[PDB]
Amino acid sequence: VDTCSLASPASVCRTKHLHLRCSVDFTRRTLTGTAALTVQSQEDNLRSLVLDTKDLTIEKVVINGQEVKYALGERQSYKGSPMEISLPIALSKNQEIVIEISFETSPKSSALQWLTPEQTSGKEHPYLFSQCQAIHCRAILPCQDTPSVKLTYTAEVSVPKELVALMSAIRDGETPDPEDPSRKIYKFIQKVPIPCYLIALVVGALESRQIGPRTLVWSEKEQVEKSAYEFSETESMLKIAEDLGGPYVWGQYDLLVLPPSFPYGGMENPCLTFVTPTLLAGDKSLSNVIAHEISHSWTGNLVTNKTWDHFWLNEGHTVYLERHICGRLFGEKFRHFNALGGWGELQNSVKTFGETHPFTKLVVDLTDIDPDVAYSSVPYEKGFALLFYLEQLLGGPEIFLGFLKAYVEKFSYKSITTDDWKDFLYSYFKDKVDVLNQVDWNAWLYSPGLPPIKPNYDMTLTNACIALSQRWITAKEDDLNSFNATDLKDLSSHQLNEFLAQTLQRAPLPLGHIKRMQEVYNFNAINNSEIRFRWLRLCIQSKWEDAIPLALKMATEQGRMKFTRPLFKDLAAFDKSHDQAVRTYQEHKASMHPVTAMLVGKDLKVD
Ligand SMILES: Nc1nc(-c2ccc(Cc3ccccc3)cc2)c[se]1
Ligand SMILES: [Yb+3]
Ligand SMILES: [Yb+3]
Ligand SMILES: [Yb+3]
Ligand SMILES: [Zn+2]
Repeated sequence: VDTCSLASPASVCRTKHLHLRCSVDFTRRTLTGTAALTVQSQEDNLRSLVLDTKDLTIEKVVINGQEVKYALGERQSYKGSPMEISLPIALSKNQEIVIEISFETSPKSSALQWLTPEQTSGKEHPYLFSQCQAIHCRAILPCQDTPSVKLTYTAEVSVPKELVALMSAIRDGETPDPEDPSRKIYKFIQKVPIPCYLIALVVGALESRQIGPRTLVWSEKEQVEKSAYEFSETESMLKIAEDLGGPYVWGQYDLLVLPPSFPYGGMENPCLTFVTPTLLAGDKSLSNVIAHEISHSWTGNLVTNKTWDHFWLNEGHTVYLERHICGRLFGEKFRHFNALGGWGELQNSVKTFGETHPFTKLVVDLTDIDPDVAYSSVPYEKGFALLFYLEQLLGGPEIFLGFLKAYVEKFSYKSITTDDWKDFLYSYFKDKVDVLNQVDWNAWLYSPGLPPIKPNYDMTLTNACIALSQRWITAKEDDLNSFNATDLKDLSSHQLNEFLAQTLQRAPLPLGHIKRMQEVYNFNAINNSEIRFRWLRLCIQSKWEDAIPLALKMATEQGRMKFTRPLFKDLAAFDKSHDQAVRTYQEHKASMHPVTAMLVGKDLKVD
């Protein structure tokens, strides 16, 4: 059972198909139209069913050409309101009907951000984008909002004719809107069954550039050239991912570069990966995010978590594939470097939450938890750490990659639990069950804190980062003039980032050390979002008042939660910036992504 959904479960009925016909009204900030659900009964004598909704206005429900009775339940906080629908005729098992629901969204839909022209690159046209993961699809349309149900979809979206709509689907044509010659209808088809959290919509002044045989990049015109260069490795990464996972089944692999308020690094919407413009470093150094989103085309989008309690299956296996793509491109020492960095991120999460915190468990119970509040790097890194540990236990990456490809083939088009994964692991590795029974499964899956065993990591690329970090931490005032711009000459951007991450783990440093770092390394000049984020955190935690305007600016000019949340929390914890942090949040709140706004508010204890 999915405790995050109020809808009828998959054991009662299953949505097979959605046909969405809607109009994007920028004056009212509403999506209006019809969701036609093809629903299959899984039981005899089915006479009603329940859908998820959140802040939706329901005009009517039509089955077999007549209006039918429906009722909205009391709202259950972040889960929304259940919508019970009375069927005109009882269904037998496996019988299908089409339920056509006329609805409108709220301007406050947690799924959507509406941008004014002033909030866009071009400043002439407004912009809309969605983000449904985990349980925001119910804030766009009525649905069984649970990843335990997979459906195909078709859509027709009416927008102002000057704008472009795109969806997590194959583009299926465009025509003038016959109801309104000021509007255009864009059509879409998703023929591969997906969980509804993968439904996505953007509407804006978008342009495209081809960057590979199956890849267009989409953005406002101002970002197209930079994006095309940044993500030029995409086709090479797809070919490697196909080698690891089997055939890419989705047709197109397009990229959309969102406005800076996009809350995540990326979102694996099928046929149209959404990415943060904070990837645009100018040197392709943040392209692991593209490898991650590509890998989701197998782990997450083909094999799906049955409930959000099992989200680690999606992210652990995806980080595992991501790091294999980066390892095939840049070498095994690089794969180990990234793996060991992820262990450090896991150490940070466990230290921040506390070692008994339930959000440090690999399998969680989200019954009365807002999934957006639970979100962290734990399922990513504790998930990856379990798979990397099993890789080493079971005979190395070639052997474990055989398991991963077999796993994707076994569970393609299905939704699974941790127990399904573990049973298949045991079946695949039948000749190594003795080894598998050495694993402390209870600790790994269900205990808080750091995992009970740390994998073995190659140190080759990490050594220079630790050595420089240790020189600065152990430095006294009389050692500061020994540091020089030459300290960095043999370090990649990745190694610079890891130097800063190592150093930030020991923050604060003395203010004179941080000022000297700026004097010799000029980190204030670096635009790479990952490096700048860690540098500004180091400066604020080390109480450098000169960094306050830089950190406020980075926290507000983009909205990737990875950066915005810790920067706000650091500025709130520094007495010199505390009031500015709160005031800046209050001033920007109305312009922010609704989920980011909610979480920054909770972080700052500002209601
Ligand atoms: N620690 C652990 N946390 C999880 C965990 C954390 C968040 C979610 C919900 C979610 C997913 C994606 C985007 C937004 C919200 C589910 C599971 C598993 Se183990
Ligand atoms: Yb019957
Ligand atoms: Yb077509
Ligand atoms: Yb078994
Ligand atoms: Zn992911």
